[PDB]
Amino acid sequence: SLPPVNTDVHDWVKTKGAWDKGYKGQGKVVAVIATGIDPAHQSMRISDVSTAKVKSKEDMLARQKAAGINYGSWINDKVVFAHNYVENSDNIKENQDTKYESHGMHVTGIVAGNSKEAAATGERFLGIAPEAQVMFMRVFANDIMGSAESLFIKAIEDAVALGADVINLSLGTANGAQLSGSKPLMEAIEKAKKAGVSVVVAAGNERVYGSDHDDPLATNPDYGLVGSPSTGRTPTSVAAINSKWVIQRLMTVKELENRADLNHGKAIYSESVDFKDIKDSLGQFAYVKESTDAGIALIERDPNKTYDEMIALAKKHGLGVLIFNNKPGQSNRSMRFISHEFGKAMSQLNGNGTGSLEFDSVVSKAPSQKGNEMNHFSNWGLTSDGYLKPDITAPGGDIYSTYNDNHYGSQTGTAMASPQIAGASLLVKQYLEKTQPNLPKEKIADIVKNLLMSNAQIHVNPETKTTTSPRQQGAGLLNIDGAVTSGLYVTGKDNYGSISLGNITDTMTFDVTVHNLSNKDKTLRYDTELLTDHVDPQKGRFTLTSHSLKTYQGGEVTVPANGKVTVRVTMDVSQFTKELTKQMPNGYYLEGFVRFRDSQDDQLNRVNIPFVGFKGQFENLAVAEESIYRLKSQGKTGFYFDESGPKDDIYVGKHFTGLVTLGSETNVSTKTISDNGLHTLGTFKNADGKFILEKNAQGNPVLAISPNGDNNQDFAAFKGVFLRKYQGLKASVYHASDKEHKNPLWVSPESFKGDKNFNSDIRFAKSTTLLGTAFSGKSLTGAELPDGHYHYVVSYYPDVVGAKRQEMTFDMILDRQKPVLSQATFDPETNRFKPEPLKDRGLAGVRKDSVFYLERKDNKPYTVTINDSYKYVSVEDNKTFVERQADGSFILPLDKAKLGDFYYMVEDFAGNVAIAKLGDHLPTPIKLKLTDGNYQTKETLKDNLEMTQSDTGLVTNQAQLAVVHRNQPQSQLTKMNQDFFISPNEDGNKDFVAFKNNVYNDLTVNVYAKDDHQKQTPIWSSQAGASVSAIESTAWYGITARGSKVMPGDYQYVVTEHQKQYTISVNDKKPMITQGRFDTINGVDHFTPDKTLDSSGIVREEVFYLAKKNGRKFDVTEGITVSDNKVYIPKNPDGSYTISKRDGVTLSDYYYLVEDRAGNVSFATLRDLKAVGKDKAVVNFGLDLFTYLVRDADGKPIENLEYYNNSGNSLILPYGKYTVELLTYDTNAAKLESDKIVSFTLSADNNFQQVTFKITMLATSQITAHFDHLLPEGSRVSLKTAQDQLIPLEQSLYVPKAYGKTVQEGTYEVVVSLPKGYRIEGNTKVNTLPNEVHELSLRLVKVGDA
Ligand SMILES: [Ca+2]
Ligand SMILES: [Ca+2]
Ligand SMILES: [Ca+2]
Repeated sequence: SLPPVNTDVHDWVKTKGAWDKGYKGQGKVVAVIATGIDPAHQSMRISDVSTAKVKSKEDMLARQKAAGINYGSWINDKVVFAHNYVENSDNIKENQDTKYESHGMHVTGIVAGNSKEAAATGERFLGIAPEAQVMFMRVFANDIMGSAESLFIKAIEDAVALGADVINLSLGTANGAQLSGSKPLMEAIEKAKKAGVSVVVAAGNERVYGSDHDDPLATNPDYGLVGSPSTGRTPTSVAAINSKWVIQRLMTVKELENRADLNHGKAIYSESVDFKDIKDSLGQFAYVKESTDAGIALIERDPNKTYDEMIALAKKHGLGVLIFNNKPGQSNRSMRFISHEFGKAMSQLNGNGTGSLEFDSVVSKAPSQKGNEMNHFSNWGLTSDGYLKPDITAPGGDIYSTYNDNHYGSQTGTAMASPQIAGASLLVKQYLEKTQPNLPKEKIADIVKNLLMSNAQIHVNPETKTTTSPRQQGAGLLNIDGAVTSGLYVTGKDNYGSISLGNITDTMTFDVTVHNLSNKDKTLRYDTELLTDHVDPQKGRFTLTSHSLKTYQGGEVTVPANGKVTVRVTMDVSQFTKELTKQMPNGYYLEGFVRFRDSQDDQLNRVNIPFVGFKGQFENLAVAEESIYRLKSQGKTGFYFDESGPKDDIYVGKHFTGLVTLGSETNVSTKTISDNGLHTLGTFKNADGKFILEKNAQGNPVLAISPNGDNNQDFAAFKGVFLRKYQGLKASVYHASDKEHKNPLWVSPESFKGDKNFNSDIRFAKSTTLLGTAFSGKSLTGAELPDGHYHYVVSYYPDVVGAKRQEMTFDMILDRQKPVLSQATFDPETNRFKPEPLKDRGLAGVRKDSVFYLERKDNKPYTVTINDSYKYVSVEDNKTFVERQADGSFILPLDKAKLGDFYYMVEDFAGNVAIAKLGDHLPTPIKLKLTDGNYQTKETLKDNLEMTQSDTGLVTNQAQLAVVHRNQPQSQLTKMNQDFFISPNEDGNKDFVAFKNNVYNDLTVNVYAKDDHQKQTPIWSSQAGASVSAIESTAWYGITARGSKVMPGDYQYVVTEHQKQYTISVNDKKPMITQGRFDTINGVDHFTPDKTLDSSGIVREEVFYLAKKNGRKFDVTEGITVSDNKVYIPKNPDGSYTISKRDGVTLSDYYYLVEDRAGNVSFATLRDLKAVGKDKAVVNFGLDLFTYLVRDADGKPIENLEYYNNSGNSLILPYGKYTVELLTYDTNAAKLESDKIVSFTLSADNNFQQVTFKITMLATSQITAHFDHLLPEGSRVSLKTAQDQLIPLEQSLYVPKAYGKTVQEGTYEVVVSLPKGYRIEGNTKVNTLPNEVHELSLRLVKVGDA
């Protein structure tokens, strides 16, 4: 009578086994944290509310009051609680086939669907736990805060507090660590486990390292991408397998209805990125078979001719393009007029004649072409710190579940596999509460997981016929019946359902424990299967399939009733070492399963445990791919490097480990107003515009910089292809002579951490540039390091405790000296210009010499290029080069230009350019003197000041900041006799403080913080040779000696029997523009801005409109300067500005500009300020060094939010008393210092309120205690906090002598308690630094009583 239950998944995962025992999920609650839900769906129902946890709306209201939750609502007997956490509302339904799509709804159907009504297959669809209640937390990623981790934490805490049994979380970041995830998220998950809550999370959908590019290289075995928080020990990580059955629109051939091997005449068909089958049919067609692709079309796929040329041929001959595969048994290809592909076997019988064809509109069941195969995108292990994740597998590919408005659809992902496990966890919890009632809250989540893992069914790849890797499937495929029928689970030393062995040498030895929850003894027979990765011998890449090595018999073991037994598994793996070390030279995985079964019958008591070890040193595998310079000299190739283009082309957008720098062209006719962007260090532009890694006379490349301020090769920064997650990355400089790298001359002020360049899709980068590692040729004290041979060293660590520090050394030259131009000969007979043989002044060496003249185009020797897309202006010399002859001479074309109009240019490998204009020394070869015309030089700031007695002597820069154009505006020097405030942002306006009929000697400029009254320690000081003539030597740009920007605040700038002290405030906070007022007098509009110490004071106001010219809001004029098309409006005597109508100017074209005392500029559209009514007020909320709720005078939250000047943190409100409550903020990166609740009153007198939440920023560090020898049995290592708390440290998995943790920045002490007879020698104290790794080397010293 009632429709049949679809069992496509249920027969596979064995759900009936628990359902028959009475475990359907009644009395349980599942919290689904997802995108959206339709709580009205026919599936969202329970059979009996008498046995349910939340019996009514009143029961939930009581739960809310007791939990302190004054939001969210009960919806029905199934959806007992819902809230939208992003928007803070009860708008829980999404997307209000694509029309009804809802990820969250799909997910909810899988765990707890309970439809009474039949879907399109004629079957009703049920979830794993159909009688369970649902809690729905609507949380998702948004532009304002991408992670939304803080909202997911609050949702987790709510679910636990309101009474959930299981939580299904889709949140995730690839390559998760087990022991170093975010502190508030890991704490929230740990409080859930303590409450008896199972936390179920998808593994992710990124496959392995390089999945969007190619298979990983056999030399790079750390390719795991399993995501965080699933990589946490507490959550259950879920991998996905493809369903054996698919429900979709198929293709029917009624004559082939008698073929049960061909799904009774129904076929699966595929299309490319563009779908055009709608234009062909909806819901009969005669087809015709073709044998040749030469002169509906039924055709066999051709390996020679493309899909395009097969389709085109069918159009020319006459209906449709039904392409059938040439490979038997193969799934349909992605093909990338109407066309579609389908199976070979299906068309071997379609091919036999001519007849019927019909594309069905309604979905139908079909066996999957890729069924019982691990999903291609399912995330593999290991964990970034080397633990075995994921934990288990469940069907996630082609899952048919609930969509909006009683609809249904198919979706693929670990996100569909996750609710299978969430549902199963509800049934196992219900089973343990009945059968093990004394098992406490705090222990139940670990046992639910252990039963599901041990009773899981081990997958065998149906193609290779080999056991799927534990790193891909985990413990195996979900078996619900086994987890509720057997009373058995398997554990290792750690008390977990899987074993992570650490490093392997010649032997694998581990202890396996079987637990019996039943009243009778069980005799099990066991064997262990050993596997490794299969490598393609032709490509030297991992195939991501396994190789079975050996099966070891273990014999029989008896597991006592209500008890446990422990066995030892020993395996000598040395016999395989030679063969496998050849294939995988940097080490390889040794993994598999210990399989237990009943000694009497094969079918009963099938329980198992996955294990994984690494043969080698997992902790010391390369973090960064070898440099492009080193790869090129060995003839090797990088994983992501594009080898196309000319020989040795290293275009900077390519993906490699190397050094980058900024280029700036040298012009001869005008000044350079723009740089050329970044380029690869050691590469130079050829005649075709391509950057080539050029060689010196010795055939080696040269890495050299010229830090002289001309913006051409001034610095060198690290760029890397990261193979593994890294931490504590920094750059350091040494003398080339300092081979041991003992005396650092300069260290990057900051340290870095980040992800491996996994490149799962186009959004994930294949390489990372770290501009923070830039070396500009200055020491730690900011002194100029002299020209010479240095070593630029990039050091970093893997995310594995005990790993050795890794480093990449680059030989680098500092050379600030232009090459030598002296003499040349010129032969009037042949026009031969012969310069003196090439010589460089410095160590870099001359790379190229050239000759050019200036081509006059449009009566100018230069070209002004206007890039409207970036609103940028470029100016370039029209350089026309003369060919260099084999003997190094040049034949000057005198018809093109006169002898005196030729330039001779010499450039070194460091970026130093010498240019001589032939003709500066002009009135058979005639001798000709050459000198550089100083064309390449550091720009100099306009100094047209005269210092009078009244002046303080303090100088600064001034520049008009742009609204439209992106060119660096003209800046000039100005006096600072008032408003001693600076904005160190290098925009040309008040960026620094400097000192200018007198004479000064021993000039000494020093800067000290506010409280340094005794002048004890300067933060910055001037460099040896400071003069009143050169303002650069005394200019302080709001930085430390190490080059870091000083924090906002006041400072002592003191010039030195004379000592001139001056207090300078630093602030780059943009001014906050208020709405002002608008009035219409005699038809003409009027704008009256609001009248305004602390650097927020306004020094100048502007009102203007941007007059559009030549399709742009900016103009370029020949001095060459770039300007905005600003038409100014004068201030009226009362204080207003007349916004008089102009023939083509609107209010959105008008602006109000303000400059503060610090030189920070803000501007706003007049139409934006006008959006606030004459009666309304504005409030702004911010953090100073998130989600908020505003309530009216009554206490009712505000509705119909009105946003001011395009800010989601600025609200337009009527007058009245209000309250603001800070609800969430990232507790991981920030700490709140002020009140969460703020009262503010908006009125006519106070029509603009600023409300700030004072926050302190948080940083992390890594501490590792590394010992001499292994610590004796009984030793405890912990870290002592400044607040007297002890953090227990555990022996690292890969480095047993090391103990470490990722901690918040602060002071710590390594505490060690040893048995009698030992002492620890060495420092235990550490003052940790941001993103830094602190290694503590300690000695275990034997001791005796005196
Ligand atoms: Ca330079
Ligand atoms: Ca040089
Ligand atoms: Ca500035």
